[PDB]
Amino acid sequence: AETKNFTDLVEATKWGNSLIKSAKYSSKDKMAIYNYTKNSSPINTPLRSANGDVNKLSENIQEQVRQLDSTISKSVTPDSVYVYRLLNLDYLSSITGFTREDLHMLQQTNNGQYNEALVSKLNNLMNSRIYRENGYSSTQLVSGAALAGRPIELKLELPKGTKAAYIDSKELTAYPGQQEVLLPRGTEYAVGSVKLSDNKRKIIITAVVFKK
Repeated sequence: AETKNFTDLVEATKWGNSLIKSAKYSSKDKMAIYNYTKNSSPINTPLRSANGDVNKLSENIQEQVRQLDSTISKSVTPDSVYVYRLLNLDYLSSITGFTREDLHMLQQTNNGQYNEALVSKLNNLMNSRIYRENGYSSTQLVSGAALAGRPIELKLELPKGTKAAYIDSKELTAYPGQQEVLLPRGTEYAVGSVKLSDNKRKIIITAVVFKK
């Protein structure tokens, strides 16, 4: 079936609400998602340190991880869909072969426009590679909704039927209006390409997420 891609806030909300409807969230579900949106670091950092091994976490964080895992599992995407994640350049600081000086030169833009050869290097260094996030992954259906512009847009194709929570409702997120979709911890994506935007003022990394 077709992949969905949203630019209209009203249509993204309509689509997203269909996931919320299907999940039948409990009061605990709501609390877990809201608290995550407020303050993700007490969960994110340990999960990364533990390389995803919940049995290494503190008791309070283990309970929170079992909870958020369960909450997200309550809905799956009803269509294949793209979601977006706007990132600062330090996202690239762990890309093998992309050196600190590459990064330094990258951020030395020409009036906001990025160096095409360096973006070409990035494509050469990231294409066909799988990257994994051991924490949860925060993404949005509408790129830049309620957010300031950033140098990098991670454009992620989610398979139909993969676990995903749409959380842009006022009792679920401390940051309404972002059209946020929350993905399971341990999300993996395989990068297809790294290209410059319209503008050359944005770097777009297009990737495909493995179904979970």
